[PDB]
Amino acid sequence: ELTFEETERRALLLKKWSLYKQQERKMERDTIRA
Amino acid sequence: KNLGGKSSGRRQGIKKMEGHYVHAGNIIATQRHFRWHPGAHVGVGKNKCLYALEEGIVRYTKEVYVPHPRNTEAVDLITRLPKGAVLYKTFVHVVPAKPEGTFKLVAML
Amino acid sequence: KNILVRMVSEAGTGFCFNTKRNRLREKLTLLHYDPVVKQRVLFVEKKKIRSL
Amino acid sequence: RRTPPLGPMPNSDIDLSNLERLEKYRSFDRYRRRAEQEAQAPHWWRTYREYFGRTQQLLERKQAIQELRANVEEERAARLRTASVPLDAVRAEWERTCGPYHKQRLAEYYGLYRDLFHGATFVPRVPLHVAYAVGEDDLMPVYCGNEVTPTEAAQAPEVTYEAELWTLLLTSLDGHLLEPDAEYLHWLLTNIPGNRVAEGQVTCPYLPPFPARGSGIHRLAFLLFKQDQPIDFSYQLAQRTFRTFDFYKKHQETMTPAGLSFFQCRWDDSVTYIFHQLLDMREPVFEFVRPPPYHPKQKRFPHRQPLRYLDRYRDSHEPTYGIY
Amino acid sequence: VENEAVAPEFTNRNPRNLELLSVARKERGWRTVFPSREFWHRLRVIRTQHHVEALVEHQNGKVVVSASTREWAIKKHLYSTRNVVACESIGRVLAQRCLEAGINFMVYQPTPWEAASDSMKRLQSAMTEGGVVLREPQRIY
RNA sequence: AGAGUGUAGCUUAAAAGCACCCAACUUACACUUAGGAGAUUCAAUUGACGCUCUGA
RNA sequence: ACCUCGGAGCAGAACCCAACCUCCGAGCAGUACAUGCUAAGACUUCACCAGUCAAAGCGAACCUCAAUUGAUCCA
Ligand SMILES: [Mg+2]
Ligand SMILES: [Mg+2]
Repeated sequence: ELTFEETERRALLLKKWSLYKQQERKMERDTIRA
Repeated sequence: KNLGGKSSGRRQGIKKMEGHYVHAGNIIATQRHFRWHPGAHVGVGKNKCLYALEEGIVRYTKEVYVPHPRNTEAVDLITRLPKGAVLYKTFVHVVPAKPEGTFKLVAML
Repeated sequence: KNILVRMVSEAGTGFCFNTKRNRLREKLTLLHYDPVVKQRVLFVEKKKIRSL
Repeated sequence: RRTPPLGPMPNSDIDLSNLERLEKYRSFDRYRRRAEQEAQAPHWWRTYREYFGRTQQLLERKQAIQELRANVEEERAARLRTASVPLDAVRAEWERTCGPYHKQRLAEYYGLYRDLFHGATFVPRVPLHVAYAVGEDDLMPVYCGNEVTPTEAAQAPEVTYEAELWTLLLTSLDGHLLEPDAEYLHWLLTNIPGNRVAEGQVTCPYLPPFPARGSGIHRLAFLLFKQDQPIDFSYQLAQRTFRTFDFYKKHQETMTPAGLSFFQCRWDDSVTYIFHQLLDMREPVFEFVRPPPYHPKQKRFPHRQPLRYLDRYRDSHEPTYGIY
Repeated sequence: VENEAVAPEFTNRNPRNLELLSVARKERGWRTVFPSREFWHRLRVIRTQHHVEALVEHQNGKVVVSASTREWAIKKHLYSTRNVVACESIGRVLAQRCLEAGINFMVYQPTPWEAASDSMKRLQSAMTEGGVVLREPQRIY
C-alpha cells in the first residue's frame, strides 16, 4: 500500500525528470546540429 | 492435359451508368472484386454487388479511401504508405430525387 | 467427415431442423429458435439422416 | 486512348524512388487526418461534395494560467483525474467572448439567415436572454433552437438584454399555413428604452406559437435590433403575416441586428386552444405522406415472379365478381 | 373564414424538421469505408498535441456545435488542456451546449483504441450524464 | 564599419498544427494509452536588443 | 484423351465470344444454430430449367469460401 504524499512526490519526480531529460536531449541535438 | 476452363462469362459489370435514374433496390453494378466501392445510398450485397438504397441518379466519383480500422489488410497497407500519400477509389452514389414526403392537410378540425 | 442429424425440439413441438456435426463428436444439443413456440428452446439430436 | 490528367494527380509529388528513405504513416490516425484534409481540399475530378454539397489579453491569460499551474491543489486534482470545471462560469465567459460566433453558426445551420435575411449574415454581438415564465415559480430559457412547448410559450417572455433604443421581434419562420415564403409576427416591441422592455411600443401584441398538428417542428426567432435613432413603425392572420426581409430592408439604415435567440416548438393542446379561441378557426391537421411505392409496368406474363405480383397491382383487396 | 385559408400542402422549411421527426434520410452507404455516414449528427473528437476539440457536426458537414479547449472561457479553468480532466470538462461543456442547441442524439464513431481510451470514456460519460444520448433513433420508413 | 534581418525545431498558422520526451505494451521499434515542457527580443508601421553574411 | 463446375489469358477498355488452345483448380472444409419468417426493387452465364443480390417489416441480438453440384418421377 502507499499514500497520497508519496504518490504526489513520485508525480513531481516524473515531472522534473521529464524536464531534465528534455533539456538533455535538446542540448544533445544542439551539439549534433552545430 | 488441359481440362476445364469452359466456364461462361459472369455477365458482371455496371448495370447503371452515370446519369441513369435508379429505383430503390436496383442493382447498379455486379463485380467479382471491389472495382467500384459503395458510395452514398448504395449498399453492398454478400457478393459485392452494388444496389441502390434510394431512388435517384447514379453518380460515379473518385473519393479518398479510409478503410475500417478493423480491416487489418487495408490498415497495414496504409501503415506502409508513405506520408502524404492518399488512396483513392471509385465510388457509386445515388443522389435521391424525390423528397422523403410532404405534409398534406388531412383534416380541418 | 460429418453427418446430417435431425435436431428435434425439446419444447414438445414436433419441430425438427437438420444440422451437421462431426461423426466423432458427442450427441449434439443446441438452443435453436422454435417458430411454433416463438422462442429459443433446446433441441437434442435424435437421428442421423445421412452421412455427408 | 489516354487523355492526360486535367490537374495534379494525387500522390504525384511525393512519388519518388526513395520509398525506403521516405517516412510513412505509421498510424491509421495520421493517415485518416491526411485523408480528411485531402477530401476537404478541392479537386478537378467529380467528387462527392459536387453532388451532395490584444497583447494585454495575452499577458493576462498567461498570468492566469501560471497562477493555475502554481496552485498545487489544481495540479493534484489534474494528476488524480478528479478536477472539474465551473460550468456556469464557463457559460458566462463563453457568452462574453465567443458565444456570438457559435450562435451565428447555430443560426446558419438552422437556416435563419438564409430565410430571415436571404443569406445575409450577422454576428449576434449582444447576448439576448429570453425566458418564458413557467408557472409563478420557474421559467424555460430560450437559448438557441431548444424546444419550448406552446403551453410554456402561452404568455409573453421576459427579456433581459444587457445594454444601454432597441426593437425586439418574434418571428415564426415556417408556421405559415398559406405561403411557403412567409413569416408570422408574434410580437414587435419597437423603440425600447434600453434594458427595460416593458416600456417598448407594442406594435403587434403577443400571440403564442401555434404549430399545426403533424406539421413538424417549427422554428421561432427572437431578432433584436439596436436602433441608431428612434423611428416610427408603419388576431387576424392576414395581418399577422410578415416578411422580415422586407421589414429589415425598410428599416436597415436605422436598425442593426445585434441580438438573436430562437427555439423550436411543436403542436400542443395550447395550440388547439389558440386555434379555436384566439384565432377563431378550425385547427388544421397535417400528416406526413410518403410517395406511393414504385412498381414496374405490369407485364402480361410476369415470368418467374411470385404469386404476390398480381397483389402488387390490385387496388382493392376485397373479392370482385364482374358481370356475375 | 379568411383565417381558415390553408394551403393543401404544408412547407416546413426547418432543416431539422424531418431529422427530429426521425423521417429524414441518413446516408446508408459507405460500407467499405470508415466512418459511416449513416447519421444526422456526429460527435467528432480531435486530440491535438496541446488541445482537445469536440464538434457536433451534421451529416452534410456543417459544424452545428463546437467546444474547444482553445477558447479562453474553458482554458482558464483547468490545469492542462490535453488530459483526461480536460476531455471530461470539454465533454460536459459540449453536453450543455448541445442541450441548449436542441441536439439530444448523436452518433459517436470512435476507433477501437479511442473507444478503449480512458479520456474518451470519460467524455462519453460526461455527455451521457449531461443528457446527450450517443445513439441516434432509427429512421422511420 | 555595412547588408539580410527576427514566433519553442519547421510552418506565404493567426498564440495554432506538426514536430520532441519519459511512463506502460512491446527483445526492440512502431502503434496506442497516459502524462511533460514549451515561443511572437525591447520601446514607440518605425527605432534600438540577438543571429547570419560581407571586411579589417 | 475428354464429357459437369469455377478462376486467369486468348478476349488490354460495357457485356458476350471458339478451340482434341495455354495454365490453374472443385466434387469440400470451418464456424455458427435467428445460416428464423416475410417482402419492395433488381441481376441472370446469352432460351427455359436453374442460379444471384436485396431496402422496408415481424421476430431477434445490441456466415467465411470462386467452384465445392444433380431436375422429374419414384422410394
Ligand atoms: Mg474462361
Ligand atoms: Mg437471361
